[PDB]
Amino acid sequence: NTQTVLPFTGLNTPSGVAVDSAGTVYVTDHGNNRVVKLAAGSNTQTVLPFTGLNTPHGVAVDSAGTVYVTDHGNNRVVKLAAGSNTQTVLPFTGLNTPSGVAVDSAGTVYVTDHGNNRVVKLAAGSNTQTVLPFTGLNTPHGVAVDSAGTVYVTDHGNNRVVKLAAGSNTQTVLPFTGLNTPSGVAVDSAGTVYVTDHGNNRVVKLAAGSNTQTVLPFTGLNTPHGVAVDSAGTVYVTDHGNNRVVKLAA
Ligand SMILES: [Zn+2]
Ligand SMILES: [Zn+2]
Ligand SMILES: [Zn+2]
Ligand SMILES: [Zn+2]
Ligand SMILES: [Zn+2]
Repeated sequence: NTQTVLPFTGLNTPSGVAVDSAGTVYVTDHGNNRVVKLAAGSNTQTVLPFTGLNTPHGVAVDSAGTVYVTDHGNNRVVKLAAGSNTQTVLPFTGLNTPSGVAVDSAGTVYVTDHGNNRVVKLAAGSNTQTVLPFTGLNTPHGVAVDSAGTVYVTDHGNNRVVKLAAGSNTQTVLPFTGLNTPSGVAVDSAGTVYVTDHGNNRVVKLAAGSNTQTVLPFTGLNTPHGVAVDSAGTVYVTDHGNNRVVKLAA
């Protein structure tokens, strides 16, 4: 229940955040064009060996430790395997300012194509990307995917979070209320969905199937951007406006 600013150093507008299965926190550093990681309990960040990023936004990490980053300004998505020093460009096409990124258990990569009002996915090893059947989006921002392959997207212009069930492709608006420009989104191991309410300076959680949302006890947030949740329920938020990454111990 305790809130602590993590010992990242030299951050310039942290944006995206992810946590891997070990509790390591990965953060995109907008102004610095870099991605930094901090193991649980470590006080020493590591700068990942990406190169040539232009305002990196979203970050995701798969169960193998491979790191995926949206290169917002260069309209591309890059990845870095664990321990590797050389980034690979993913064969997405036609992107315009990709923002959020997520990866499922099969290595399929989901990207919110901000400027094109669409969400696209790309299986590992494939040369054809698939536009997902979301409807009525007015600029998607954050994306997350759960074990069922269900995809969650924050819809900037409609102040809502939408769910796409795998298979039936039924789109459902999650019953959040009072959102003001939802941005980041995450889903924990229980299926609970977390959203950064960018305009209201708060983080909100909603169990699937519930009409009770819970404001998480973060304090003094200024345009919170990214959110991630680890297996123990610890929530990490990038406080874009305050240049910090905040942890809330479960
Ligand atoms: Zn940003
Ligand atoms: Zn963007
Ligand atoms: Zn946005
Ligand atoms: Zn922001
Ligand atoms: Zn974002």
